[PDB]
Amino acid sequence: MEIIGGKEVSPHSRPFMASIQYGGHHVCGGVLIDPQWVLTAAHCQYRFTKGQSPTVVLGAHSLSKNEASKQTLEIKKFIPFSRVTSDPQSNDIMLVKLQTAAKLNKHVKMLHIRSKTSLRSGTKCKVTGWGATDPDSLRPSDTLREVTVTVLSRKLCNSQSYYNGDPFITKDMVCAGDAKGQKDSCKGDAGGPLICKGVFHAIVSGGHECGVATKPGIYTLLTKKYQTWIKSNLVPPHTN
Repeated sequence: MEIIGGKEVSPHSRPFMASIQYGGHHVCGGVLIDPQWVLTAAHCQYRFTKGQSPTVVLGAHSLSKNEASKQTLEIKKFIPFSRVTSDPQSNDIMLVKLQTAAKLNKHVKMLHIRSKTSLRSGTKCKVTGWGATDPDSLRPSDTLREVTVTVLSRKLCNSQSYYNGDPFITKDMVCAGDAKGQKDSCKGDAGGPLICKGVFHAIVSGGHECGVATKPGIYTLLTKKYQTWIKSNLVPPHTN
């Protein structure tokens, strides 16, 4: 009856997944949405380093083991929703610009951004990424896993019982967790996607404690606000 957690997915069943890495170490999730662009949380950009070669890993299942599918590209420029510095609070959404477009095979595909589709609370969604299962684990998950979640209601998520206004869940964010209203995925899950009913809806917002009742996960919703932003960077490109 009790006991419940995530499960490791079928190797390379999420061809769009990407690992953001500093010095070869995974720090966040991301979603390839165009040959030379990754979408991830902005929290995921370590600012206290001019070094630590930032790299993106695609077509991977195991963060450790070698793989005929893996592709390591280099970040050309981080495009965060904030300008230079600004307020490193809300708007936890970022665009990673790669040095070269990535080879597209069956283990490495793109995921499309949501459009007209909306997201009602109560929906069963799935989070994908490399987040550890031990609240104390100092290392992320080796294999790529997946957890099921339920979109909580803002009214209930903004209650005194939950975040109670701090952070306040605006119209662009969304909550999700188990019946205990808590977050499953732990270390290294930030940046991953929130796919519901087969539609890429949001981005896992980083910087939140895992395993605490009434403290669900926050997600950045791909609202018109960010579609616009996305479209401008990716369109127009640099062809001409």
